[PDB]
Amino acid sequence: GAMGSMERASLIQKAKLAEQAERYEDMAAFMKGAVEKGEELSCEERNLLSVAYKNVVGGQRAAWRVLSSIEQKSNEGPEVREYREKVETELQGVCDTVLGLLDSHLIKEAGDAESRVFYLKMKGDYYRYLAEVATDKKRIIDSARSAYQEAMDISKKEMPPTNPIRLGLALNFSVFHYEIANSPEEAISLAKTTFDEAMADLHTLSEDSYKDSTLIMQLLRDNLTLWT
Amino acid sequence: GAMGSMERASLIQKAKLAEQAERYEDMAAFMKGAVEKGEELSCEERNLLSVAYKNVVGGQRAAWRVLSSIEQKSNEGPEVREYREKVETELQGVCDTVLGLLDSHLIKEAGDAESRVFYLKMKGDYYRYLAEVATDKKRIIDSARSAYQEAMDISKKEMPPTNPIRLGLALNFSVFHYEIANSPEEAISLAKTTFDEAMADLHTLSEDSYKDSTLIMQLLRDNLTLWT
Amino acid sequence: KLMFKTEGPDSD
Amino acid sequence: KLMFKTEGPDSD
Ligand SMILES: N=C(N)c1cc2cccc(-c3cccc(N)n3)c2s1
Ligand SMILES: N=C(N)c1cc2cccc(-c3cccc(N)n3)c2s1
Ligand SMILES: [Cl-]
Ligand SMILES: [Cl-]
Ligand SMILES: [Mg+2]
Ligand SMILES: [Mg+2]
Ligand SMILES: [Mg+2]
Ligand SMILES: [Mg+2]
Repeated sequence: GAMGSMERASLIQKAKLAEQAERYEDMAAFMKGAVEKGEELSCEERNLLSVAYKNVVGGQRAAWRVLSSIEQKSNEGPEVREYREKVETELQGVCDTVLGLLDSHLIKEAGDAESRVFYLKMKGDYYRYLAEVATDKKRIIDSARSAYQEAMDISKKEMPPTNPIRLGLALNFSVFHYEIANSPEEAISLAKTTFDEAMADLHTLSEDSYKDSTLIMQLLRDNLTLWT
Repeated sequence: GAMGSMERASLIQKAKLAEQAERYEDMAAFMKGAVEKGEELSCEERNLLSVAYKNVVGGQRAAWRVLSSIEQKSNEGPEVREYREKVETELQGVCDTVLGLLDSHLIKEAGDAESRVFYLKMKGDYYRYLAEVATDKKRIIDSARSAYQEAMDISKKEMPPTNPIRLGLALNFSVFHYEIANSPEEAISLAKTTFDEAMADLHTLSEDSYKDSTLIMQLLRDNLTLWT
Repeated sequence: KLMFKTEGPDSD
Repeated sequence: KLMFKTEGPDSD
């Protein structure tokens, strides 16, 4: 571990600076180092971890799609395939890294709903990103489904329907259904039920909580508009 | 050299794909590999080299400024300084890499004005980026000035005043004067003379050349508007 | 590809 | 910092 000699608190501080500098590869390396100190992560620290790797993998996904589109046109020299493979392998490495942190040992030490659902959602997300490039394709999809389903089950028992973690989980699981599992009707049903049950719970919330919940509800609506 | 086993043409092809994918670190590594094949670069290949490293160093400069600004406020723990130093060192490494390619051996084999001015301009630019973080500060500035001045001398003898390489060189040397050498009057004079002598040569140009030249002339005007 | 909305930074 | 216009990609 490159970060083994740096203090946990210093790693977190530098993750926050890296975010301000839009240096997301650094941010992710700092948060990986923080995780590897072996202590549980706070709410803020979990979100630093997620934001860092989301930005890293996002650049890789966007690049992979550009290259895959070029490759597909060229099949209507080996360089396009070779370089698409290069980016794909780097993407799979980042996903494997995140899954490794969740398995060693973030999930097994997460007992509170807000932490356990957060990590299981991430596990579904990074299996989903592996699924987007897979051509074990079925087992990867079922690993995503399993993680999302366990997170859903916990969130329905332990969190109110406006909880932003629960809402973001349902959003992402809906997209999994639509795009990965080829289950558009399941995706639409989940998005609609999630939106309506949050709507009916907004009356319980403060102004600040209302803003957090309605932000994600709008993403559910955006998708439903394209899907129906 | 990591790219030693890849064909020159494949490296160029993959640099172009990387550009399309906005993977500028890859793009720069591919073009470094192409340079290290030892052959001179064509006009297109020179521009691929410049674009790749400009994008890489640009992200580093932007990050360095964020961190330097935070560091300065905090002087109105060592982590801010440490991480600013980390990014600064990476920036200096990229500049040293580009300067090394120019010195070994792009410049000494460049005999045509369009190639020699292009490389000497780059040498001034990457010494300028080193100057922006320097605190040998004087010798770095004089290395930038010397490279820019040799490029200017060649461009005035060998290129028309609308030549886009000549115009971009004068733009950048003007900013060097304003910001690095603390010579705002020199910067303004150079920008004005460059603009007016290009203006009087536009009548010689095709529609396509006109568009290329007036694009850079607009950058000279933009600066002059802020400077006067 | 048309990318649907998912949680968090739309970094792709 | 206010960055003035220089040649090529404004990548910073
Ligand atoms: N992108 C980032 N840096 C962050 C994203 C999120 C998301 C949720 C909650 C927090 C958070 C929780 C406690 C304290 C605090 N300051 N923030 C943060 S922080
Ligand atoms: N960002 C890029 N890929 C490029 C930037 C520039 C700038 C100038 C000239 C050329 C060029 C010259 C010959 C042939 C060709 N196709 N382009 C290119 S290419
Ligand atoms: Cl490759
Ligand atoms: Cl550091
Ligand atoms: Mg593969
Ligand atoms: Mg139906
Ligand atoms: Mg230093
Ligand atoms: Mg005066």
